[PDB]
Amino acid sequence: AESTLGAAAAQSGRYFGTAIASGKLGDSAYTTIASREFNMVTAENEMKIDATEPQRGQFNFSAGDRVYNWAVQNGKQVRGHTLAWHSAQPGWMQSLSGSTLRQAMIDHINGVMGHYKGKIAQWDVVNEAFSDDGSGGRRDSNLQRTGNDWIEVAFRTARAADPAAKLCYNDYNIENWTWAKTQGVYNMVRDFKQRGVPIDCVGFQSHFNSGSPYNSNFRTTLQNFAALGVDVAITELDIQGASSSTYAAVTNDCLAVSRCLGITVWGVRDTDSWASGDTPLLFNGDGSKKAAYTAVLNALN
Ligand SMILES: O[C@@H]1[C@@H](O)[C@H](O[C@@H]2CO[C@@H](O)[C@H](O)[C@H]2O)OC[C@H]1O
Ligand SMILES: O[C@@H]1[C@@H](O)[C@H](O[C@@H]2CO[C@@H](O)[C@H](O)[C@H]2O)OC[C@H]1O
Repeated sequence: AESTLGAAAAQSGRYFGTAIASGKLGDSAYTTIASREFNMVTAENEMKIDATEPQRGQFNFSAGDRVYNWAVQNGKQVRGHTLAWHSAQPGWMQSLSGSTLRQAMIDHINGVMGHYKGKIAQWDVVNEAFSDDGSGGRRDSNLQRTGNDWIEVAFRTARAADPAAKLCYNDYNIENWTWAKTQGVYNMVRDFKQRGVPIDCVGFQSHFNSGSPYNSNFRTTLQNFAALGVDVAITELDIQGASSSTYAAVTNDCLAVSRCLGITVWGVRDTDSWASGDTPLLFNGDGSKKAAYTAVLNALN
């Protein structure tokens, strides 16, 4: 097996995943495809900071749990997304700084991971901490203003919180090997690995489009981060115009790297994409397969 994306990836030790939006689970066409094709689920919004801790010190896991439970009941594993981020913060957290803010970061990591303890295959512990200004440096958030070690502390906290889970750093525009952002992250992870900061994996969101095109040095990137001693994962894949060439290229990149755990596409049908107008996923609004679907399946087989 062979007939579906997740099974085919499973033949070679990997997964094929999707993002799930709880708001679409009452649509049987959505859940039929989702349930059938994928063996990994990420929650598109329901584990973001403002969804799990909207009030200081009180957690809310309902929408979270509805996605966690749907995935488990239909035989998939789960990726957690995401524990520490500059964006999607509640106002209470947005208002803090320095060590108060750092302490809220640690408490947030512990509350959320504690709730799903032992039930999450991978966690995006830190998401999108690097600038888009071409410098290669960190972003200038409230989190950075507590001190440069915030990322390190995030990972150490997360490790204590749930020893069972792989810990990922996750970002976008880090797929092109020659670009400054990529090299900034590569440099950071290498520093971490030299000093024993517990980072298990790196997540390449892999949003390909006109402002950040696919480039065949994606393979080089994956290989290079792998040699540092971490797993790599494609976490939010989508491709503007869904060319079959390019969907097969990305897939074979992952299949060439043995520390590449798997592929997640960011949505089930074109109509469920953050960029629906770009029709960048593997199923049409109909529910019918697109041409890229077959190319991904052949590469997997
Ligand atoms: O932000 C990043 C872009 O700056 C990067 O741009 C590519 C770099 O090399 C150029 O010769 C390519 O044409 C250009 O598209 O691509 C990735 C993106 O994340
Ligand atoms: O929940 C949705 C997010 O998953 C989505 O995230 C997108 C990821 O790529 C970024 O470059 C896009 O700008 C970003 O929007 O965004 C919409 C949100 O509802």
